[PDB]
Amino acid sequence: GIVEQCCTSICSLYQLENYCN
Amino acid sequence: GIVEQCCTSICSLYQLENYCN
Amino acid sequence: GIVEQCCTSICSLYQLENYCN
Amino acid sequence: GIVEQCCTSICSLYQLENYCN
Amino acid sequence: GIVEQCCTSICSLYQLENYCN
Amino acid sequence: GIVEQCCTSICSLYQLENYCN
Amino acid sequence: FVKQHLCGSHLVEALYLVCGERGFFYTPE
Amino acid sequence: FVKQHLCGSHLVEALYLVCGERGFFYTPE
Amino acid sequence: FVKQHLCGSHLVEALYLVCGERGFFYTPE
Amino acid sequence: FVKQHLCGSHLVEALYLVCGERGFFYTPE
Amino acid sequence: FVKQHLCGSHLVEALYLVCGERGFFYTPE
Amino acid sequence: FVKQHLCGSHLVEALYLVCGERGFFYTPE
Ligand SMILES: [Zn+2]
Ligand SMILES: [Zn+2]
Repeated sequence: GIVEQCCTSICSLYQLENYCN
Repeated sequence: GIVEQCCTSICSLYQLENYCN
Repeated sequence: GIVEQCCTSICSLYQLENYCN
Repeated sequence: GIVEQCCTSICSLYQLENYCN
Repeated sequence: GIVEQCCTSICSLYQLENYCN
Repeated sequence: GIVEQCCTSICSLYQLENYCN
Repeated sequence: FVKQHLCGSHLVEALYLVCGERGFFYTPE
Repeated sequence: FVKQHLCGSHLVEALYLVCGERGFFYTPE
Repeated sequence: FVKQHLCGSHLVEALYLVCGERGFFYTPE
Repeated sequence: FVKQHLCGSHLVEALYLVCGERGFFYTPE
Repeated sequence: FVKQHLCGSHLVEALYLVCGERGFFYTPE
Repeated sequence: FVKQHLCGSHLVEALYLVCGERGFFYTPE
């Protein structure tokens, strides 16, 4: 998932928006 | 400037982009 | 909630465990 | 000591309590 | 102490050196 | 430059003073 | 463990230290 | 924005910047 | 993206998250 | 709590969360 | 080097930057 | 002071400690 992606690959701030409450 | 825009007022990551090279 | 318990009041790392999955 | 342990191995928050004043 | 010197008053990295081992 | 130096080698706080406004 | 005021970024950093790979939910106010 | 390479606590700080006091979920798999 | 108060260290950390290898300038007041 | 893997400044932040304004000693060997 | 208000977590982070492997003592109030 | 090994956001935090509200430039090459 995103936690793994951002650490082993790269991720975007637009993906992190999906984890807001 | 950036303090009035983002610290004393509020800003999001879009206004921050204004201070990128 | 968590802000009243730990930010406006004080809490230790034990109360934080309440918000772990 | 603890500084080395926590970085090359793992350490616990119960060990860090020992370094409080 | 260090809070009065650097938090409530202001200090630079030179006064911080006073609290190095 | 300094950003690369401090990450691949070591740098000093006296070098970072050069980047103040 | 000391009781202290933990707010904003510092509060979710604390949640990361205590929960880690368990995950957490930060749902203020 | 630039793409991100965020490990450990650095991703929780980035989620705080994106979501703030909306709240968020930190959900390792 | 939430609008929030970003100050001091946390504001330049945010500039690092959004600008990264582009660089930035932090020129307050 | 989860076990910790803390290097550099991250262990000083964890000691601040455990000890706070009690104070602490950061003592590399 | 600028003189500034350094408090709490940010003050011990500063002590880590200036003292590093020397170690330090954080003994407030 | 100790010499520094600072990568990523850690160098921006160190520039904030050295320069503060003087401001600074973060300028990767
Ligand atoms: Zn780090
Ligand atoms: Zn802070």
